[PDB]
Amino acid sequence: ATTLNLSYNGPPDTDKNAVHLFASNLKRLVEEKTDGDIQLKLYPNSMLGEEQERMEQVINTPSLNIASFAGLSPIVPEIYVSAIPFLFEDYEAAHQFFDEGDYWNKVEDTLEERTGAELLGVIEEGGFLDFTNSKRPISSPEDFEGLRFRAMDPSQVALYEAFGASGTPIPWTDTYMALKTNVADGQMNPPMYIIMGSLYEVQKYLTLANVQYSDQFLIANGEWYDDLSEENRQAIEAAVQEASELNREDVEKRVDERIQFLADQGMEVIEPTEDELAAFREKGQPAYIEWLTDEQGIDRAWIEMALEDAGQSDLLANAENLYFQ
Amino acid sequence: ATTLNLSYNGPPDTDKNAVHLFASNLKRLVEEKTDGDIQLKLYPNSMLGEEQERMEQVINTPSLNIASFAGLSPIVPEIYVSAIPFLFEDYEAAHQFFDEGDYWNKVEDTLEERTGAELLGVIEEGGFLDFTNSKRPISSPEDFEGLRFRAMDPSQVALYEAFGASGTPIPWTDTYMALKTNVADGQMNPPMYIIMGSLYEVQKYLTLANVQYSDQFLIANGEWYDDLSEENRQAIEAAVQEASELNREDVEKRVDERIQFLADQGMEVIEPTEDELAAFREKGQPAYIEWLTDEQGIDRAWIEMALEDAGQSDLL
Amino acid sequence: ATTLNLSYNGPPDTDKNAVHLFASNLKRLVEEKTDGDIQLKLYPNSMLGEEQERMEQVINTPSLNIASFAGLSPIVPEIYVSAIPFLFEDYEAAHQFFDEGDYWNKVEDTLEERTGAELLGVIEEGGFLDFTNSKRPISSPEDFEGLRFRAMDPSQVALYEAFGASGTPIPWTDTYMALKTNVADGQMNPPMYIIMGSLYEVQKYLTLANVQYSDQFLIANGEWYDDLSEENRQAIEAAVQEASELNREDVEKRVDERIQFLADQGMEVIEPTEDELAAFREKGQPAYIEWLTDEQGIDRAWIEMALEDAGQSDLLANAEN
Amino acid sequence: ATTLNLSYNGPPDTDKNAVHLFASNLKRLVEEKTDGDIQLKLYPNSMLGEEQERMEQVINTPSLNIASFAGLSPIVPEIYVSAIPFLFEDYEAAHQFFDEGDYWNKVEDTLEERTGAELLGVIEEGGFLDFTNSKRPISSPEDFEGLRFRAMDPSQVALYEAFGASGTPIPWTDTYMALKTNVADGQMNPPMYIIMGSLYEVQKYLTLANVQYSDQFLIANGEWYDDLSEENRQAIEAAVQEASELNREDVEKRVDERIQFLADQGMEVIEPTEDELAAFREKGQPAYIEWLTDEQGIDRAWIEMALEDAGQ
Ligand SMILES: [Cl-]
Ligand SMILES: [Cl-]
Ligand SMILES: [Cl-]
Ligand SMILES: [Cl-]
Repeated sequence: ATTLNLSYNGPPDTDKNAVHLFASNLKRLVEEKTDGDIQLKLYPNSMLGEEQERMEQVINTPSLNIASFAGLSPIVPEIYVSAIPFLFEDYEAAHQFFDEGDYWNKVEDTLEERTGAELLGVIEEGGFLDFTNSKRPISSPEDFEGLRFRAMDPSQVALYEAFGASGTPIPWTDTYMALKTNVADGQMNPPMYIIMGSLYEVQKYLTLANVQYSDQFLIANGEWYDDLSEENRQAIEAAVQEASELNREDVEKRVDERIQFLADQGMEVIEPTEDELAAFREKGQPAYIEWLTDEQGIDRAWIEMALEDAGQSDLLANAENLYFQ
Repeated sequence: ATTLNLSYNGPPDTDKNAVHLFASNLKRLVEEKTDGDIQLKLYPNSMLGEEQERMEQVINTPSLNIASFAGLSPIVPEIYVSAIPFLFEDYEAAHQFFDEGDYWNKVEDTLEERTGAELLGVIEEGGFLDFTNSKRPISSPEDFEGLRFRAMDPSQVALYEAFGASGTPIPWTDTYMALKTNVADGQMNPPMYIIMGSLYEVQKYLTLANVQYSDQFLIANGEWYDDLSEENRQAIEAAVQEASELNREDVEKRVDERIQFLADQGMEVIEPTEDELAAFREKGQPAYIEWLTDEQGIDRAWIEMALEDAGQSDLL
Repeated sequence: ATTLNLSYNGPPDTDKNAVHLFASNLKRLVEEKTDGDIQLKLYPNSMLGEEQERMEQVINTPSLNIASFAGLSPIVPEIYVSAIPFLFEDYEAAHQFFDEGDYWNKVEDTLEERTGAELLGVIEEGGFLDFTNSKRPISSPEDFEGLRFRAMDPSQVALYEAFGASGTPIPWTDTYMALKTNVADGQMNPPMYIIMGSLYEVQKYLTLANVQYSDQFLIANGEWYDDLSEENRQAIEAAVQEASELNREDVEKRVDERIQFLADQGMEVIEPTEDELAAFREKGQPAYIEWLTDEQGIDRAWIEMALEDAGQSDLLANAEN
Repeated sequence: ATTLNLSYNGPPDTDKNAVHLFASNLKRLVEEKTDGDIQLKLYPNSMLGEEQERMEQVINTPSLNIASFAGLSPIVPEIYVSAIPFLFEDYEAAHQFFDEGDYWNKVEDTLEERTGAELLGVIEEGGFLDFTNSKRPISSPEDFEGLRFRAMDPSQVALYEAFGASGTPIPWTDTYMALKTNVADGQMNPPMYIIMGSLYEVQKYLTLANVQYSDQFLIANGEWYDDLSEENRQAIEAAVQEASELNREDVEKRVDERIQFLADQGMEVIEPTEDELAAFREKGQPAYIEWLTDEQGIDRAWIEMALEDAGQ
């Protein structure tokens, strides 16, 4: 049998870490479906390295890695298109987007062309993203003015600047401390990570913006994957699909529980009004799309495919028009 | 409005050139669905160049090109997997393979990665491929031994070698002359091309092997295509699919009529027996797969993906 | 005439920022040698973004960027070979290695093939790298044991781990606070950066290890550069060479005074013994070279090329055997 | 030990095939300098396939291949810049260009980046290229008008068209028969190939245009090459350099004798004057450079780098 390392973030606690839930289910399913020929050894807590280093590991050694935007975006910045604010109207749309969409199919091939690595699946490990901060209630974009937010990656920085704040990239493993010591005022993440990182200890205000879909990415070493027998490759694919489905089911049924847990720990929870959500969208969405095409140089095809796959084919044209004089 | 060149092979006669049928329907459909914003100008009969040059043209200038294996295989040799002999039991199996298969998705992305150009569709422009020659009837693999065939591309060379014949690449636009002057004894193509090139004038023996699916590939310049608006992109995509369906329907209806035409021009037509067809498969198919895997060195993962698409995993 | 933005780290203070010295000289020289046809506008303080964002900007918009390993290594990890510990015995060895070596020429081509961007030069913006920390004096590799260091990029993590320390990547613009709040015990940089980031206010011990060459990388947008007239391209090349020379001259002259400044601010300055320096090298080199080949997937041809350029070809087989 | 196939065109006859001279010297020197660790098995006469087939072999399997423009140009069209008509005044100009030039270094790196394969050397296997045909003598660019030439690759098609001829790509191994049967009227190659393919039997007219540098390209599978030890890497490099220089010396000394052999077989030879060459340059050079930038998408930067390396 062949044993592969599987690295991911957060503690080996199923209740508190949806990525651990996925990793554990994947280990069980891979070992079963390959009749024990492939075994996974779990390395939680980002113990083998932070995001850049774990990408290097999976690209160059027979292993698996669960990466965030921090790991993947320097190599495939085209993933930024999937984080257009308010791209997905519901969970179903995101599922269809990643499972069958032409854009994501190309993202997968692009990662393989550039590094050899295989993007095997998209792990839902939280609900839609919310904001937290320690300074003041945030109910609308205007309330960001002057604040400094921690960013996972440059796309978060772009969003914060669109709202009047500033942003700084800080690794996940240093985010609690950054917030504790006021290096940053706030961050963004689904309830799952806000709980997992105990961010409620160092953040008072939770804003239910539901601005982006929460995901991480299962990556496999290319040489290993391509040398599998077809039988084992098909087994791995089925195991990934099943574990992915299990995570979607579990995350979605726990979102409201997790938000109420944050309230029960003392966080002040703000539910933006319709107008406030419209303001987040109008301030955030066209500015983000402009950032994609200008600073990030992403061509129209990449964006159009994604919009089609999500069911909002007109957002690019509408953003261009909003700004046309 | 923008006007783009569309280059392709064969004379601009829609009844004798299934590629011109496709190009003409595509032009009509693109102009309609874009309300004139995108116009196509047809450059038939390979007038702008042979296959390599036309690939260079489409890669580097806003334009479209319909390419054969000869033009595409040097850039994406992985397309050879789609030409495994007897891979498709019928037209429907081939359509599902290209329309839905994972392997073809990867081929499309690989072209764009290597050149920027976009592979927009797979044009069915003849029935399954047959053999012609000027030396003797061919009814079994053994009848190839010693003959020298014209090849479109290296994958045909491999197939010919599997049957004991030699093969050499010669452009389509020199194929009539190559056969007339006996630079080669034979070639392979669907009836459509055998008629189109008047090859029955210089070939006597036709073998209905139906050995490979006949296709060509619609390619668009990437810088142009990938900056189109959503409206124009969707229009072109819809036009391509529609034109592709119209070609499949037309080609499939006319295969038997085209064979009849060849017989009328004096070709001696052999329809191999069930047993002879099995022999062609049992010699040609595993030899071709070994050529893919162990001679050309195309990685197994590519091949296995295509076989899964085709419902033929058993072949490897 | 045209105007291009040039982004880089640190304040627009020549005395405290050798990258600003370079940017200022390059601005002056480019304007002069192009007879005003190309003008540079200076964007210091990393104001247009941290390292990843700025690489995206220079790849996709007509502009120039001065990038660190943090910006470039995710795209061209082959640059890690140039940071093998103690690869360069003196500044001159590094100058010829980057200016004309076959390895660096291939790195240049690799960046261009992957992104279109042009690696115009290697800016010397400090002396050789030293260590700082707040916990204890470091004189031998063993003194790293149990410490946690801030890393610019994964190559520093690998070096730390070779000495029994841990490493955490933290952007430059948050490194002072990471040290103040004890997220990390230490970091590594030449005296220039230790001063520029005021790290002496939050670090006590300075070890003069002189372990790696300090550089950053001048990158130009590809479409912009390739569309220049031949005259202007040559003018830019000349300006880059001259500004690079000016920086080498200034940085090298000022290393000792910068160490004096750090001592005067209260840092305890330690020079490892010859035995200890040998131990740093004997432990650091083979571990680093194994990291290049194993974890980073860098093939033998790449490492071989760099070692030949550096006059150190035997290190690869030695790290293997 | 490792036995690698080395594929190339033409018969295993040292006297009649400069590529066999090279391949045989390479085998000898590679096995000596690696103390037997690397052994070559020679496959002359394009036995393992024509140009396209062999390129895929070397890209994907441990092996070596000597490729022409026909094999390399679909993958690295940037090689077309090295074939600008009249780019090189003499052999030494060409040698400096390929040996030291920035443009060629970029070509080498580009092949590796796209395919993993390593371009180890530029083999001189004939003198500068000449024109042959069976229809009429060529002394003026206008003599090409109405002729149909065989092309190795699209760059020859472009050159023929610049002069008013047509061109069609036909593999080397079919060129003799294409000319015999008048599928084509003419072709271009150095005297070495005109002799090797017996083209003098099917061509009457030879013009010593010396219009392009004759080369082929030694390519090695990347996975194999870039994992070599410093010792074996330096050994292969030294063998390639030594064998390359042996070919340059032998080819250059034999050009005049090879031309005389062709005259002795009945070919009518025209040796253009400086004024005649100027007319070919005026009609061929500007059109070719425009074709590079327009149709082939090769940018100004690549072309100017090459012109500088060539001292133009
Ligand atoms: Cl959640
Ligand atoms: Cl047909
Ligand atoms: Cl310094
Ligand atoms: Cl010669």
